[PDB]
This record gives sequence, structure tokens and C-alpha cells, in this order.
Amino acid sequence: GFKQDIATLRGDLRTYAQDIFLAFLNKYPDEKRNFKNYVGKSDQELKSMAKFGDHTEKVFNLMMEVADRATDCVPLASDASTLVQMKQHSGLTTGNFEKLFVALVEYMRASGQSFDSQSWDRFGKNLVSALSSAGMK
Amino acid sequence: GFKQDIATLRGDLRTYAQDIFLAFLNKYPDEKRNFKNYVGKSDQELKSMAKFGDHTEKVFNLMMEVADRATDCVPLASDASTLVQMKQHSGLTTGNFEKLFVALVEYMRASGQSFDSQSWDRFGKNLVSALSSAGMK
Ligand code: HEM
Ligand code: HEM
Ligand SMILES: c1ccc2[nH]nnc2c1
Repeated sequence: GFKQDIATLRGDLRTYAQDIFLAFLNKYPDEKRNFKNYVGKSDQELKSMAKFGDHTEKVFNLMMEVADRATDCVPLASDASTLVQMKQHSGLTTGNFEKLFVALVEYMRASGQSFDSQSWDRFGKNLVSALSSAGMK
Repeated sequence: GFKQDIATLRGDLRTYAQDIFLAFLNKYPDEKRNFKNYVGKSDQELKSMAKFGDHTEKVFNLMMEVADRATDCVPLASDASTLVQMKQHSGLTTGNFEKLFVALVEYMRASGQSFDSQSWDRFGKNLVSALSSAGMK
């Protein structure tokens, strides 16, 4: 279930982080505007750069902490507030997060492994509603 | 304390993992008997070898999970059974693990941060005793 999936992702976090972030950028090419430095590069070109993996790994470490602290796939309000207030997230809206979790669930369903894709879809929806309650437009 | 230290290490895991594992190999150079490929290499040459980067990341990803599942720095018996039975660990004895943790604790004490070094010393001793009970020589 959801708790085991956190362990699966953590066990090979740098690899999963890169693959899931590429699935997001490829599904929603207009989202690369938040990431101007990745424009004009294929998947393999992005992965060869240490900065890409370094950054994504740190992102997914925080995502897994939020997921592990959730109750029944409902994140804590205090974790949603951290995500809203981070300077790096200034001017994001909840739709950016909605799209990230649609891509993440699609990746899990195509992987042919035993992810609890329903729990992740629910986590993404509950994270969007928590971000709005914590002040994100 | 110990739980916060897991969060500290996870926030810069790649760099902490390679640095601690290098501290282990430089304190105990005979431990290269298990890593014949690492002979004749400086730290900066090891860091640019793909499989050094791979073992080391996966060592620390899993070690952080074992730490997180522990109670008062005592690991789960099931976690010890998994570590003993890994086909990659067939040539190992508990002394290989003891030495890793002696190096890890020395690294934390020298860092000048706020690690709970005493807790990591207990965790390494308790992991060793759990590995023995699970079947490691
Ligand atoms: C639960 C979801 C998310 C988490 C856990 C998260 C976490 C983080 C973290 C930890 C960093 C700093 C990483 C580093 O040190 O390099 C970061 C940076 C950033 N995030 Fe997110 N993020 C999330 C969702 C998003 C989304 C949906 C977007 C946009 C589509 C976004 C855009 C950015 C940008 C633009 C940066 C700055 C790039 C940089 O580090 O220079 N994030 N995020
Ligand atoms: C808590 C401590 C440790 C954990 C959690 C751990 C975990 C792992 C993991 C997850 C793997 C698979 C890595 C991969 O192939 O990508 C692995 C392989 C290995 N572990 Fe460990 N390990 C630990 C300690 C050690 C120690 C102390 C030694 C030797 C002194 C050792 C020697 C190996 C060797 C030789 C392999 C296979 C070849 C290699 O990865 O270079 N491990 N270990
Ligand atoms: C994937 C999901 C969230 C992110 N925040 N910065 N970079 C990210 C990549």
C-alpha cells in the first residue's frame, strides 16, 4: 500500500525522482517555463547533468517526508504551509501541483510494479486542497 | 536527536553517503579486500566510478529506512534478516558493519554540527547484535 510505496521510492530515490519528473515535463511541456534551464534537452541529456539529479533527489526527499507524515493520505496543514511559503515556490498555483500528481499516478500505473496508484491519486488531490487552505491560489 | 539526524542526512544524502563511506575506507584500508575495484584510487577517482556512486547511495537510502523503523535505536529483527540474506553480503561478517559505524560516529563528532553521535554509536552496536541473532558470522 501507500506506506510500502514510500519505502519502494526511497530505496532508489535518485532514479525514481528523475524518471517521474521527466514524465511530468514530457506530459505538460508548457510547465517547463518554471524550469527555464532545462529547455532544449532530451531525457538523457538532462540525466547526464549532475545538477538535474541533485535537485530532483532533494525535491523527492521532501515529498516522501510529507507523504510519510500524512494520515490516510491527508497531508498535515503545516507541511502544506511549508510548500506554499518556500521562496522557490513563489507565484506557483495549485494547478502546477495537480499536474505533477496526474503525471506521477500515470507513471506508477505504467510501471508494471505494485504501486497503490489509488492512494497516490488521493494524496495529490488532498495536497491540492491543503495548499489552497494554506494560501496558494 | 536521532530522528532529526535522519532528516539532516536525508536532506544532503548523496554527499553525506560518499563522504562517510570514504571515511570508512580510509580509516580501514584493508576493507578494500571486499571492494577489489576500489584499489589504487583517490577519493575523487572513486566518486567518478558509477558503481561506487551506486552502492553508496543504496547503502545510505536503506540504512536511513532501518534507522527510521527502529525503536530507541534498536532495529527491527526483519530488517536484520534482510541484510544478512542479501546475496551481495555473503562474504561479510559483523566486523565489517562494526567498522562502518565506528567511522560514521567519528565523522559526526568531527563535523561541528549538532548530530547525536551517542545515539548513532548505540544504533551501530544494536544493528551488529541483531545481525548476529539473524545469522551473520
Ligand atoms: C509536493 C511537491 C513538491 C515538493 C516536495 C517540492 C520541493 C522542492 C524542493 C525541496 C526544492 C529545492 C531543491 C534544491 O535544493 O535543489 C524545490 C525547488 C523548486 N520547486 Fe518544488 N516541490 C514540489 C512541487 C513543485 C511544483 C509542482 C513546481 C512547478 C511545476 C515546483 C517548482 C519549483 C521550482 C521552480 C524550484 C526552484 C528550482 C531550483 O531549486 O532552483 N515545485 N521544490
Ligand atoms: C547498514 C549497512 C549497509 C546497508 C544498509 C547496505 C545495503 C546494501 C545495499 C542496498 C546493497 C545493494 C547496492 C547495489 O548493488 O546497488 C548492497 C550491496 C553491497 N554491500 Fe552493502 N549495505 C551495508 C553495509 C555493507 C558493508 C559494511 C559492506 C562491506 C564492508 C558491504 C558490502 C556490500 C557489497 C560488496 C555489496 C555488493 C557490491 C557493491 O555494491 O559494491 N555492505 N549493500
Ligand atoms: C518535480 C516536482 C517538484 C519540483 N520542485 N522543483 N523541481 C521539481 C521537480
